[PDB]
Amino acid sequence: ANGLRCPDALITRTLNPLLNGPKFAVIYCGNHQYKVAVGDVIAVQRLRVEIGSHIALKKVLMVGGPRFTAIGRPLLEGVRVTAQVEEQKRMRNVVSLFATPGRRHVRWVDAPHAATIIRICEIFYSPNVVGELDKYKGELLETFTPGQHTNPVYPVDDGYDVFRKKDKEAMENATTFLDLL
Amino acid sequence: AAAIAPGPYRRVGNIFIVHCDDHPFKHSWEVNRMLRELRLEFKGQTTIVPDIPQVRKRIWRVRHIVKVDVLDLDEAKALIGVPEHISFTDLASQLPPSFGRVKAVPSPVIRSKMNFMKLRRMRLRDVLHRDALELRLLELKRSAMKNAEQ
Amino acid sequence: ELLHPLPVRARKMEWLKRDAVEENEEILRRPYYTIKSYALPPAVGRQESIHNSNNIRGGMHSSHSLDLIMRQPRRVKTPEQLRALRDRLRFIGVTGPMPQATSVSTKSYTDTYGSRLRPRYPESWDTVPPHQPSRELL
Amino acid sequence: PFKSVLRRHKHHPEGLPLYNDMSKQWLCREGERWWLLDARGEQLPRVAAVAAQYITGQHRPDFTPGMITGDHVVIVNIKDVVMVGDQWIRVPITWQTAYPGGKYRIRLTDMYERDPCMLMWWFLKDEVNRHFVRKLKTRIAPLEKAWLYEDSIHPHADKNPRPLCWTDPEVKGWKYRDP
Amino acid sequence: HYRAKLELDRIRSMLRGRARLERKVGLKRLFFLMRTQTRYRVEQQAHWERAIVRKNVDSAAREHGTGWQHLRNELGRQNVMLLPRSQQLLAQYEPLAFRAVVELCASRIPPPPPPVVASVPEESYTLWPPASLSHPAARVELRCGVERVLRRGPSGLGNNVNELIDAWKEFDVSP
Amino acid sequence: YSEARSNYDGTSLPAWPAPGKKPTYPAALSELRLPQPRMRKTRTEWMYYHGHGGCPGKYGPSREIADFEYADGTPASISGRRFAFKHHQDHLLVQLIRAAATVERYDASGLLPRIPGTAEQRNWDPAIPLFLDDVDEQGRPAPLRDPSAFVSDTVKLRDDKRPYWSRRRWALTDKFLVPKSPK
Amino acid sequence: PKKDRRFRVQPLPSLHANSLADDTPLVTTTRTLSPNFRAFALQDGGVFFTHPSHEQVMRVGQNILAEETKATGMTS
Amino acid sequence: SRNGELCLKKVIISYCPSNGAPNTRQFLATHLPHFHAKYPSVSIDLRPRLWPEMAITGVYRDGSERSYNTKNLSPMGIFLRLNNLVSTANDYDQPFCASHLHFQRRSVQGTWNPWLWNYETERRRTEAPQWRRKLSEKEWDYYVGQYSAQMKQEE
Amino acid sequence: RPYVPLGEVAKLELQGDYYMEGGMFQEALEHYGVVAKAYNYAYPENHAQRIGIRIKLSAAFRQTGRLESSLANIEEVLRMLDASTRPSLELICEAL
Amino acid sequence: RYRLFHPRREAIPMHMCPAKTIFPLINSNNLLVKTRNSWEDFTGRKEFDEDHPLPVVGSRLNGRTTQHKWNHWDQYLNPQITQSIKDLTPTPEYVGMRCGHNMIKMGWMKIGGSWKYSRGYNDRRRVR
Amino acid sequence: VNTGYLLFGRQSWGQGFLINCPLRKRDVAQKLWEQYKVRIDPRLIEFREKDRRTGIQELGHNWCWLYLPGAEELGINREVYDNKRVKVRIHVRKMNSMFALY
Amino acid sequence: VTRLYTSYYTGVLYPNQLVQPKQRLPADV
Amino acid sequence: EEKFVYFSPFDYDRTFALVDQCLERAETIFNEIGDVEGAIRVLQQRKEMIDKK
Ligand SMILES: [Mg+2]
Repeated sequence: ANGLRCPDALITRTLNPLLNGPKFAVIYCGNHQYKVAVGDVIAVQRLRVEIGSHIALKKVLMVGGPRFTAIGRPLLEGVRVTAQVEEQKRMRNVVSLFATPGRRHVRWVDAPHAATIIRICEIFYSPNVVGELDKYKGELLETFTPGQHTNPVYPVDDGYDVFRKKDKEAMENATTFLDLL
Repeated sequence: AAAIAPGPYRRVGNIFIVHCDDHPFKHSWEVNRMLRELRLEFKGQTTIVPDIPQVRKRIWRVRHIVKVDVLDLDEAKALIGVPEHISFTDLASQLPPSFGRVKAVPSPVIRSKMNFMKLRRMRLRDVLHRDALELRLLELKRSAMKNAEQ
Repeated sequence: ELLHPLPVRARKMEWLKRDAVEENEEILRRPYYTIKSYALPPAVGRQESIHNSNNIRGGMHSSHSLDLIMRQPRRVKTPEQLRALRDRLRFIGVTGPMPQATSVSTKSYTDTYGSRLRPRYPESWDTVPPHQPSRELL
Repeated sequence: PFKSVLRRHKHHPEGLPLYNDMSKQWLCREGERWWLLDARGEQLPRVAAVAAQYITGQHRPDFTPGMITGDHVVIVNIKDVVMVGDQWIRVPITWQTAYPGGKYRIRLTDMYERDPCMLMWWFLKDEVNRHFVRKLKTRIAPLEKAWLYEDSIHPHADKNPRPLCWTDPEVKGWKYRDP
Repeated sequence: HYRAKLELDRIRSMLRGRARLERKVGLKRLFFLMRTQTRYRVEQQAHWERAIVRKNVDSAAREHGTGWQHLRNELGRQNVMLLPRSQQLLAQYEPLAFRAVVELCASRIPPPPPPVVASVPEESYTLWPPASLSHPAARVELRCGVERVLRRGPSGLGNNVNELIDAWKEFDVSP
Repeated sequence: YSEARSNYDGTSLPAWPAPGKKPTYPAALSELRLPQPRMRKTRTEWMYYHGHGGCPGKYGPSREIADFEYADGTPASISGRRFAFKHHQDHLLVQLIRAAATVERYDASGLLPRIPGTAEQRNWDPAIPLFLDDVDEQGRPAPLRDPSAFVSDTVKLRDDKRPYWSRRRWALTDKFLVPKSPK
Repeated sequence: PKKDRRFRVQPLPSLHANSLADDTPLVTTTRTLSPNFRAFALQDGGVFFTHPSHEQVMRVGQNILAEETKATGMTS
Repeated sequence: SRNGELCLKKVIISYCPSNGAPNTRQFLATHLPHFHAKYPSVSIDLRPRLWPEMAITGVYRDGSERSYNTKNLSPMGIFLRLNNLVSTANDYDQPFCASHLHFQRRSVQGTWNPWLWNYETERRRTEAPQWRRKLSEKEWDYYVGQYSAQMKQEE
Repeated sequence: RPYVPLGEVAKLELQGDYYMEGGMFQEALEHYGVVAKAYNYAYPENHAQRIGIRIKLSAAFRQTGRLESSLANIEEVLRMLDASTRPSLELICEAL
Repeated sequence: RYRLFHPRREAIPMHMCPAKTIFPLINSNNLLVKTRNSWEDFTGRKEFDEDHPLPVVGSRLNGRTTQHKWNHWDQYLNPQITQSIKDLTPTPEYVGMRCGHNMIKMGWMKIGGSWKYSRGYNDRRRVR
Repeated sequence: VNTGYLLFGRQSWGQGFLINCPLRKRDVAQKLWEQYKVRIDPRLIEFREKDRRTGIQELGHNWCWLYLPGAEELGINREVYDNKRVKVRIHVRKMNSMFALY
Repeated sequence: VTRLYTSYYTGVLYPNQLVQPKQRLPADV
Repeated sequence: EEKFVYFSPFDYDRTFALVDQCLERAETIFNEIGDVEGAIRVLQQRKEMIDKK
């Protein structure tokens, strides 16, 4: 939030502290997508709900913290996004005016856009992780260790090319820290 | 077994999933009467039709618009989970004739009075219900007065 | 009047349309039916041998599940088993008498609650029952 | 009216502004970094294209069309710029003065004689004018963020311009299409 | 004819002198303005805006060494289904997350399998009754239902399926 | 909480391999009968493959799933639209079932022909065989005891020019011709 | 008929037809911080990424910058 | 309705008891008590007057007035306008656009800023066979083999 | 109110009276059993949805041949209805 | 590409709707049929519960309605409510005064509309 | 075949007089069937040199050669214009979407 | 023209679709 | 058919349908017991209900 679960213990102890703190969800509502934080307020197209109600958002495309990002293939499970209906109102008029030049006819069409105004309360995530994933050779890594990079990365200079444009060699040889330690 | 599979044999026909890939207003009125009989109005629409010869005669004429895909009825019976022992004849014999836009009728007036008649049948159903009641009640009162006086 | 030439990509797409049409008439020259045995899997002989050679080599297709169903033996292997299942299946909404020589004290739904009455349905987004039963009686 | 009839003019002594030193609501100097673009052996119009992309501020994810937020590109060695094939000779630059005798047709070679760098300015102007025309400020303001030097020597060493690592993906040489 | 004089007359305060003063002129200006903006809003601005969004996503990808042209295709193949507007919101307000998406794309991680045709359970072909009992298929479908009920969130129904299936026996009075 | 289905039953394929093995990938190639063009699949195509329509807003999980429940688990309510869309989904089923039924009836009455396609098509297309019974399609029977030999497809890429670099081969190769613009 | 002024998506390095192969995604990104984004597999079929935070990244940038300017000294 | 409290305070209904145009009286009879029982917090004040303003009016907790014209509007309509009065805080009207959907802008990870990704550089997946390197033995043999093979076929 | 995935149990219920209307009662019984346990847990005392679903449960018992079960259940329905604030007028009707 | 090759089997994906939906119990043997047979027969929204009642927010089919004038059926039922002369409205088959121009070959046009199609009209109006 | 002139009609967009879907050997053989009911193996057809690279593709009058293989045995000489070939005369007419295919 | 309703069709909005309340037993009874 | 629009009372309120089938069942029972006054009382009630509706 019930924390992340895995058949592997080490992976659980490692990734559990990564799920603490503020979170954001990406939400599918009324054929629009919203990027949503804890104290945020959005206007969805009108839902029929009594005001001051307590709502849960079913379609969740993505979750993320300052540390983890959970990318749903098309949808995610286990995510709890609880919001609170605040208002139901028509929004600022968009007037359309339709006049055909030849004909004498003029149509004034009012589009106040019905909307529901939502305030988000909570976001909790409790994923079930199967195992670590090797990115460059697609595989489920059998054993998980935090100590070493799963896919290590190498610098590009053979010297086999003359016309390769040189960046300052400090950006070109730079090694990145081990994060999970 | 390097031999012919010993049967009782069954014959299985096919089914055309037809999808319309071009604006029918680009085309002559013949091609449009065909596209109509394939039940395709606009670009983007999709239909399912039988494989019988008439349908093929139609698809042949519109083949530069429509794209087509085929399912044999086994493949179709799989595509929707349908128990193998249940044919489609009975499945069709079950579902209501009242299903939307029920028929093909010749002009929009006739269509109007077809819907009209549908409603009228409802009214007459509830009316005939009430009248049935009154008839039965009249009977009980007659047998009661006849058995009481006698 | 048309002045500047048709860009290469446009007529590339034109060619593609042509062989979409071709790919149609191949399908239209296939047989109306197919003779299959009772035992063998629904797909045994199939016209897709050339298409399965060309496009199907290693990759997974959209129809993968269905094709998995098609390549395993038919669950109903004999006509007797067929008519042994089929007799046992019942049509509920049917018009006309339904046979009972067995147990008279077993009531169907209709002769319990009458014809005008459906059971009160939970109606939510995910569970949607039919509306207005008295509409469909044509 | 909102915009004034009495205008800043080119003849008027007050003078035209420099948008680098200017302070306006839609101009931001805060988030800018400096680039160093070596045009040695690169095609003129492609260099101009990339440079225009950085100049304009189109290469940042937060780019908003109204806001002008550039980055300063120092384009060095214009003299070594390559123009493929016959093109140095065959590609015209036209303009029309408003007067009798209103056509100047000038070979790229000639502009290059007069200034090598005015060429780079030309194709820059073009690549920016592509999306920004209909308003003056949006045409002129970006261009000042290109610093063109026809050889390796430039004053800007203090900015520490970062080498801009760019390899044109385009295989064919550039082509001239003007209707 | 209705030129909408009465409503637009109230707006005239938004015009400069000649139109704001004289009623007719103002009404012509406003009728023209509104009709033009209507036409633009329906047939054009959609393209301008999605052009902007796309541009932004593109540059945010170019920082990471690719572009719209690859990321579009790969986002489709991974079945990610983030609308372009949302990838922009991610790029600007959530850079690490956007990057994570690009990293999923660039990797070879098998994209999720295609959806499955609903299949017939073998127990449909078991003839019933053989020679106060439930059709085996129906009760299998009840296992399937109940399980999916327990799969959503925590609940006081517990995680054990069996007695939850047999739950009807606690409303039964033993005779 | 949150819902993810690709299916009506909530079931699926085993989304991940066993640890240490190779993954199964989708065919990247567009599905087309000809081997040569070889296009990758489009964004759109991937959307068709993954079981939506071509668009994010129809036929997928992005339709069939509710936007919201209440917080305590009460589900949402039926739109006119939601109901109408259910009727659409059933319109497809009724369509399929009825079509199948028609085929089965037709075959039962023996109206399914043994000759592929129709008469209109057969006379257009020299692919479908002549279904003639007791005679040989082409003349009288071939006796029992290759066009490529004499037919040349050789596409000559460059057109051979006239030898100006030789004085004699210049004059000997002369094409005597006067060019004429059509009138 | 007006000329199109909408913003263009920039041209990208040409793929070699090795991209037609399955299992080889045509996005090629391998960058400095790439190893730091760790992948885990969710039971959904969704994935789960583990990455450094905002200011860890930025502090890495700072280390690299300071380490580039150590030799010559920092300009303004 | 924010964190448990309705933003609507008063509803002002003016009507004439005896004269004409029944719609408001009808409303007061059938539809109003249901509204009162559903939203108790809201003070409803009735203003009988000989020539009634045929508008309904709400008053909000920030001191914001809002009115809906009810002239010869059916009681159902009036009830609806009331239920519109309750459901708004009357605080703002923004358009409904892409730019306006999220009312404020937040970043949980942080905002993109130019120097965030700047010092990342292009990198390679597999280790490079560097041009300038001490050739191993097998290496020497293999290469010199290749050179010699080319030389042989040429010569 | 305590969270229960009411969407799925509702689904389960509608499947239930599809079974009942289709004439196979034992299954409708099992399904209603589940749904009744769920609602029983999800709603407070004497709530309308509870008494509704156990009306249905009663009907399912009755059809199977568990008669005293049906009886007991429907009496629970009634003495529940009495103890309610303002019951649905359709529910008391259906009940008796 | 706008030319998309893929089986059109996907244009109608059936994964969400199997026959289980239209035939609710087909995995048993009994072929009961529940179809929602039109878009016409939709009854309306209905609450799942007493606890979360449907919100009252109006549409233009409600929010715009006038007050009820007594029609002829109401005054027949209960003459008590015929109180004034304005109730005495004539046969309902009287629409009103003639409100527009009947223009030959175009419909009934509107007053202050297009007279572009009136030539025959104006000429008809002045009078083997 | 030689007396017949096979009419073709098709779509042409852009400027110079081109069929946007050029003719291949299979649809020369096709029209041969459709019109004159001449059933031949399409590999016997051959194109002109200029058209071997692009297919047929040009509006108006094209021709291409059909090889009739067997005759020395029927002793066919001087009673035809030549022994092994026939000039198949094609005419392609540009039509809009109404009347065309492809 | 005539409609086949072949594509998906949003239903109409019609008055019978009003949300009708459940009649209740009075409080005291 | 926009003029002839009709909605069966057996649908738009379930209460009347329930009580109707109630009395139908009841009357059957009375016909089996042999009670005439009961049967008539109940039928009359059912009628009065339908035409109230
Ligand atoms: Mg728009």
